[PDB]
Amino acid sequence: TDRVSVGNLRIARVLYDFVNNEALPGTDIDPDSFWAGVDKVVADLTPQNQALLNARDELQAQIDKWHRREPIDMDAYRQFLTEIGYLLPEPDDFTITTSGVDAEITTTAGPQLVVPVLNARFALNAANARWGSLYDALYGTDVIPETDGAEKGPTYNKVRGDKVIAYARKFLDDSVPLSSGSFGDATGFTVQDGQLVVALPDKSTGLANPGQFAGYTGAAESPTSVLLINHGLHIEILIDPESQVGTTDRAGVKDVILESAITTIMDFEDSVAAVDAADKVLGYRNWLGLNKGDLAARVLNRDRNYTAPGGGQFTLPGRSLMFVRNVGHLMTNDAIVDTDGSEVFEGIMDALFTGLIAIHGLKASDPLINSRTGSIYIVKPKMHGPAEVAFTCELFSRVEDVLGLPQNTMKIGIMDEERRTTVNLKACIKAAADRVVFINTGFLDRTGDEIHTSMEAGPMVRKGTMKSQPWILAYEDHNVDAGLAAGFSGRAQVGKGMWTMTELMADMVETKIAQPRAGASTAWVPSPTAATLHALHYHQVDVAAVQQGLAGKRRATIEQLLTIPLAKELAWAPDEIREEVDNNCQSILGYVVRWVDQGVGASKVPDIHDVALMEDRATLRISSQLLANWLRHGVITSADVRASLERMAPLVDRQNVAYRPMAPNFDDSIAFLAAQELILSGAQQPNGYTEPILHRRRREFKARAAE
Ligand SMILES: O=C(O)/C(O)=C/C(=O)c1cccc(O)c1
Ligand SMILES: [Mg+2]
Ligand code: NI
Repeated sequence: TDRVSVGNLRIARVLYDFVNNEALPGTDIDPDSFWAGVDKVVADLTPQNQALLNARDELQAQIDKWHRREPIDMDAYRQFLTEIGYLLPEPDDFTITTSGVDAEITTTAGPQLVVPVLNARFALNAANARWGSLYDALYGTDVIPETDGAEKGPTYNKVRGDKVIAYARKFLDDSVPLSSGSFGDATGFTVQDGQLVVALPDKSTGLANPGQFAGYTGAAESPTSVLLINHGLHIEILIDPESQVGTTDRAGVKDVILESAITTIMDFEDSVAAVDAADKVLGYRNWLGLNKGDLAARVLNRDRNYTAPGGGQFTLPGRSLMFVRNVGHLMTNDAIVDTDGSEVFEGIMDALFTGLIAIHGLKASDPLINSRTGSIYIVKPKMHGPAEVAFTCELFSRVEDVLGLPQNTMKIGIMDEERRTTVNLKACIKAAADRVVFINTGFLDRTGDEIHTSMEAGPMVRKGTMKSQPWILAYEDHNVDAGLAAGFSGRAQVGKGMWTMTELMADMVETKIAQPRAGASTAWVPSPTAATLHALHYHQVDVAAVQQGLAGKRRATIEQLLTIPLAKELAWAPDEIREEVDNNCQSILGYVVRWVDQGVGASKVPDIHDVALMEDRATLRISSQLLANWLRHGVITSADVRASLERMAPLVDRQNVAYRPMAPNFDDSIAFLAAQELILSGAQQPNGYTEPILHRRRREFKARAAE
């Protein structure tokens, strides 16, 4: 591969050209001194990046030996963990000082959307998911069940449409109540002397809380829409008797529009497959078009115009406020190598290049696309403990100097998704006291790190049992406590994890309310549709109140956090073990095959119960680590795993279209071998991470497809 020499670095030409021709134009940064900054940061910061990675292994190996050397004594285990410096002293109370953050993060509680940056349409829809149609969300999914009468089909079904309408009217009643009567019986809306007036058949009523009236469009005496607010989220009733739905409605309502994905995370990490310069350029380019505003497949929303209750004009943001998730400290990428052929740390690159690109979002498009307060929002995943957070800080300060940006311009969304972070979370937050804009429980990764850390102690409970183990319940509460106690209320997001069941929206609406009821001012959804249905929860839960009631609680002990999810003796019949194995192998195989063969890093994979699951590297990190733990402790044999992989593989072949089967020549299929390796090599991956194998096998496939 052809490279450009800058100092000690050899930069892949496609990446060199991309920065110079596309990313640097318009930033007033001088290209020669940008690259000089790249060279200088790489050389100054690569050693400690590597030292931190060595500390991980050195710590895991001590813990390994300790478990090998009989009901686990917690007091001894605490003190060993403290002594090897795993468990560090909790610092004294403090308050974060992160300033210049936008209202969508400091103040608004609402859904947060994660989307793979390499898919421009997905990324486009996600940036546009700030507003979404409630009707579409209910008509298109199973929130409205398809009992007799209400089935979707080729044409519009009015029995279903009616239930959609009745559902939305009750949401209005429950969110923006009338002084008397129900939106179900409304026949019209007008604005009289700056106040909302709803016409019932007998009388007429106003709002039980007139402050919930935020504006309108059209003439005040028969507006084209009425705009409400509740818990800081906007609700827009679209009024159009002319339209098909509008004609049938007792008040001519066409839709209820919900402000939904308040912020969106454009993902470079677990939900994309990017193994060289060609791949990273594609991601960087899409991130560039998002920040310049001209990304198009279909284009980015402009803000929305309203008339205030008094008759003046105002505007509301039409776009999700955009985070970008960089990769973490682990991997390297040959998009840059040095003189010796050593690859450059990929995370360092993401900070330089996603940060460079982000500057366009602070500046007028073609009107400022992203942060009006002047911040750049970078999620930093998969950090292990407070020193690794301080490293990320040091990297962002050095990249700011290279880019010419005020110090602390680059904010950090801290993932709490590694065990050494969990049990040191307070010190991890303090380590970023003036950059941190959220903490979030990345429970999937956190579950993979739970299995790997304690890989030597014994067999683990089944995957489906993890969700209710004491360590994770402690971890979710301990994350809220640490957030609230560092002054996150009004300052930074307290965020929880992802709903993976992409077609079970009835279930999501019924159960995911637990997250705001637990004091989380945001949580993760995988589609704009799911963002819309998840907004409902924030209208029913007063997260501000919930957080206020939780201040000063400390609800998890370090003992509970350290409670390893060991399986109790002989808990499983032959058929239950088989199901776990089979299921784990199916999901692994389904995800890996599109990863290695097509470069898709996030796939909907049905499971053994045919539930469609949105899989990314974290869910793969759980399934691979679990089977490696069962294999390590004799729960299954190597014959079982190879048998199960061979069994599930044709099933995966069948579920797939411009695609290459894995059966029957398993030993020919790079995708099959990668899958096999994740399991049989699983205990030897650093912290169970799946990237090392996925990258090598993706690069392996790319080379084969080119000969
Ligand atoms: O729990 C975590 O560790 C975490 O980071 C979650 C994800 O990245 C994610 C994104 C899309 C789909 C999915 O299933 C998971
Ligand atoms: Mg994660
Ligand atoms: Ni309320």
